Amino acid sequence: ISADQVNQIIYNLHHDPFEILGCHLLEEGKNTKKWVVRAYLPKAEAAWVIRPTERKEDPMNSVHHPNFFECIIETPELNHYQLKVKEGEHEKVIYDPYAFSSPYLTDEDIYLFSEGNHHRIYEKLGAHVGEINGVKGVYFAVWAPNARNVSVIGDFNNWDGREHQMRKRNYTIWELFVPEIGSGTVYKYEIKNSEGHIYEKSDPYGFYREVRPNTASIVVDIDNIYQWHDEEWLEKRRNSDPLKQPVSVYEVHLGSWLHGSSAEKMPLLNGEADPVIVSEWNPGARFLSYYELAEKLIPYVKDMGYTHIELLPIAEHPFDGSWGYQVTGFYSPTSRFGRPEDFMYFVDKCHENGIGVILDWVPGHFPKDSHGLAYFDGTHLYEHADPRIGEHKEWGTLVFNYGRHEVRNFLVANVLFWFDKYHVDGIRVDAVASMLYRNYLRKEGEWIANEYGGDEHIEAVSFIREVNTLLFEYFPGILSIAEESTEWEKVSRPVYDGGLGFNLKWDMGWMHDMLDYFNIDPYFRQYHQNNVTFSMLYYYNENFMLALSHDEIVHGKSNMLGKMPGDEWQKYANVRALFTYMYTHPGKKTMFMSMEFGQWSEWNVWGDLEWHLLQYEPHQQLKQFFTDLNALYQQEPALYTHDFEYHGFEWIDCNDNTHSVVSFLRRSDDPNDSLVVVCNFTPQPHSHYRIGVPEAGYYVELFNSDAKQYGGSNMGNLGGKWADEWSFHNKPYSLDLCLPPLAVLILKLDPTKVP
Ligand SMILES: OC[C@H]1O[C@H](O[C@H]2[C@H](O)[C@@H](O)[C@@H](O[C@H]3[C@H](O)[C@@H](O)[C@@H](O[C@H]4[C@H](O)[C@@H](O)[C@@H](O[C@H]5[C@H](O)[C@@H](O)[C@@H](O[C@H]6[C@H](O)[C@@H](O)[C@@H](O)O[C@@H]6CO)O[C@@H]5CO)O[C@@H]4CO)O[C@@H]3CO)O[C@@H]2CO)[C@H](O)[C@@H](O)[C@@H]1O
Ligand SMILES: OC[C@H]1O[C@H](O[C@H]2[C@H](O)[C@@H](O)[C@@H](O[C@H]3[C@H](O)[C@@H](O)[C@@H](O[C@H]4[C@H](O)[C@@H](O)[C@@H](O)O[C@@H]4CO)O[C@@H]3CO)O[C@@H]2CO)[C@H](O)[C@@H](O)[C@@H]1O
Ligand SMILES: OC[C@H]1O[C@H](O[C@H]2[C@H](O)[C@@H](O)[C@@H](O[C@H]3[C@H](O)[C@@H](O)[C@@H](O[C@H]4[C@H](O)[C@@H](O)[C@@H](O)O[C@@H]4CO)O[C@@H]3CO)O[C@@H]2CO)[C@H](O)[C@@H](O)[C@@H]1O
Ligand SMILES: OC[C@H]1O[C@H](O[C@H]2[C@H](O)[C@@H](O)[C@@H](O[C@H]3[C@H](O)[C@@H](O)[C@@H](O)O[C@@H]3CO)O[C@@H]2CO)[C@H](O)[C@@H](O)[C@@H]1O
Ligand SMILES: [Mg+2]
Repeated sequence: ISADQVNQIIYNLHHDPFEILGCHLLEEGKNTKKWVVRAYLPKAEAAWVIRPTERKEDPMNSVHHPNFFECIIETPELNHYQLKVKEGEHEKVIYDPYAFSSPYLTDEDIYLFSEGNHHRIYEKLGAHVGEINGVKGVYFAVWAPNARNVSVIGDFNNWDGREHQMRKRNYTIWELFVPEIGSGTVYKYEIKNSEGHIYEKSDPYGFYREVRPNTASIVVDIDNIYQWHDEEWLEKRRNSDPLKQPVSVYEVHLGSWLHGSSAEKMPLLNGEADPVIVSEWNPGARFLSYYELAEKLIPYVKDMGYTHIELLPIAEHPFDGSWGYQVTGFYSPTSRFGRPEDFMYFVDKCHENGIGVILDWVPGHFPKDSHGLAYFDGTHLYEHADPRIGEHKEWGTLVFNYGRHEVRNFLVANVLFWFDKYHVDGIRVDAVASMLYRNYLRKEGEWIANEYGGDEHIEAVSFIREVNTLLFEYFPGILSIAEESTEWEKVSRPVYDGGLGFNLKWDMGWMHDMLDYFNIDPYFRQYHQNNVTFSMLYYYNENFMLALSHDEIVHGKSNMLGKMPGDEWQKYANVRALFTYMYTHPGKKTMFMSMEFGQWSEWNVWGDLEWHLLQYEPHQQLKQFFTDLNALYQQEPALYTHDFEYHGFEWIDCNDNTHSVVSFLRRSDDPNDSLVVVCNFTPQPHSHYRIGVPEAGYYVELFNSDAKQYGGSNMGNLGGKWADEWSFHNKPYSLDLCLPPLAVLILKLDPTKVP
């Protein structure tokens, strides 16, 4: 390019910057092609073009002007790229603002969609505000190969779609532009199918929806509703290894943490809206908005000292009772709690407080609700047609045909959508086994094997590995967490080593062992010492997340205090002990709302949490305890930097099962960071209990769960103890401790202390 062309851009004299900016073909070779990407980034001193699916990065050179950049690349096709932009000392990664000339689908868009590789198909399918033939309007587009006709119905045409019949393209996608309408437009797709029957359907790629039980889609100008502020956060994420950082997740179901009065409107960000009543049986109650939650949930979480919030699903879902796990609008956050901008606001604010957001994501199945994807075009479009692989009969739900390109594309792009438009920091996937196995919840004669006669679901595995490959490529530094409950190997290991590509897996065995353990009378724990110690045999085969989730305090399993035997005092001590042992055991951490203040009732998705308990000491003491434990978690690198390496953990002694006692070390880079952890899992205190340590010195009591201010009896070691030249559990020096009742001690060597 010439300097005249650049100056036209710089001084706002150029007629159409799309001629010059963005990606442009220069020439075609035998094997490959020469492209140039061009960018005008004011205030940027440097820029690169990332080709994350190819694992490459090229620098852009300033050209004719310091903020005008060109960068030439040879590669056959250049569909997938981002720009990294440096502005002083900060860097952001973003998609090219000049990627798409026009709002309609190009040959290239469609071609890619049909291979199932259009990672930004959500820019073209759905409904989008744009200009065509010189008029502002909305472009609508939908995948429906076998429909006989489709039309767009909505507010703008009194739900009569005769003047709004869509044009079928390439035998696959229906489109229509509608002028003069824009964002706020309420709409659906009238579809007539193969056999003449005419249903009405929500937009699969819709970005907003009416409040349930209504299902019409709404048009959103998704790129012009919210200003973000989290460039710093995103940069820190992109450049860090979340595996070597503290991760304590507060697990939350938004619709049931706290409610408000239906007697008043729901405040949004600079706006307000009608209240969403929580049930016809609790009509005085309303949901809080994403806006109100950002004001209340975030400071609560920040104070408690959790590093993350993990949401039960928030994709639009029609029945509160599914908890979210049965989704019908994959590409819209639920309208229960307000508008997309309001959720954007929530995430921005989590980030402003250095808290990340993880989203429960539901790619495994969808419900038969007819407004949704089921039998979309009058065929088995999204779901497989064989019910032996396309239904989950016990659940009454449909399974996506992962081998069908446009279906795979729907989900792969959807995951990418949430990181893109909503800036989220990770995902969790429920019940991965449901995807992996071709015989999941099926009995003999009722399922067909793969082509090699295995039970493995080849298409599902491919899909999961694509998801995790792309996600880490486009957004490094994120968390992809899996619950998979069947010994399937390498779940949280890399795709190149034949993993599924998650970087964390819920340790379900641990959970079961821990809760089964704590549930047993203390006297009898001596027969079950192996619940404590078993986990560490298999531990290092995966990067484990230690979760005590929502699923464990429903369906008459009781809340955590409920599971514990003994009187009220012992009940609380068992919680402190379990959770202190959890925060010291190797792994990342997850716990669910209400666990942190001792809720007695099981979690009930139809009400909010029993917040009135916080007005009584025991609950407040327990909440303080969790506040201090989180604070310690974050301040003690031996507790997070080597979670997944041998160096990080070694048992001191776990053989005194008659007293249910176990002891261990945790380690970091620095040897002065090493911790001694001593657990006593019965109400019997111990007066002169010797533990072996590896070095002489004063060991400080860093933490002691029996402290008075946590509800404990206040037995302990008065702040620390001098080690002895006295060999024990195979170590040179040793400690003669007071072990408090149902308690855990965390001690650290202070090598700069006065003998
Ligand atoms: O996260 C929770 C919380 O945990 C820790 O603090 C708690 C601590 O673990 C717990 O034991 C207690 O400690 C308090 C204590 O309540 C106070 O009384 C005060 O203790 C002083 C004590 O009054 C003095 O007697 C003096 O102790 C002397 C002993 O009297 C001597 O006999 C000798 O002790 C030896 C003992 O007799 C023998 O059996 C031998 O085998 O071993 C002993 C070695 O000590 O020497 C001591 C040393 O002076 O001095 C005490 C210190 O002033 O203060 C204690 C510490 O605050 O309650 C704590 C709070 O609930 C953790 O340290 C906190 O950071 C953390 O917040
Ligand atoms: O007049 C045009 C033709 O119309 C009819 O064929 C249709 C099908 O009925 C449609 O449902 C559609 O099917 C696509 C499908 O959408 C797409 O995913 C892809 O399917 C792949 C699949 O991903 C892959 O895993 C493997 O199974 O192979 C499949 C086949 O390639 O492609 C399908 C077929 O193109 O497309 C056409 C066109 O609308 C009619 O039956 C034809 O006889 C007729 O010529
Ligand atoms: O200093 C006096 C005593 O010190 C030590 O007692 C310990 C116990 O060994 C621990 O088990 C624990 O006691 C708990 C007890 O386990 C729990 O069930 C509960 O019992 C209370 C009860 O709630 C209360 O209403 C009434 O029954 O009194 C009981 C108290 O004895 O609560 C206890 C804690 O308050 O902690 C104590 C104190 O550290 C020591 O072992 C005893 O020899 C000694 O007498
Ligand atoms: O004040 C008018 C009216 O508006 C609200 O209902 C709207 C719903 O959001 C929506 O479902 C849509 O209704 C259409 C259906 O979606 C469609 O499938 C088909 O059956 O036609 C319907 C319109 O005739 O739009 C309605 C109407 O605006 C509100 O909930 C109503 O109670 C209120 O009376
Ligand atoms: Mg309530």
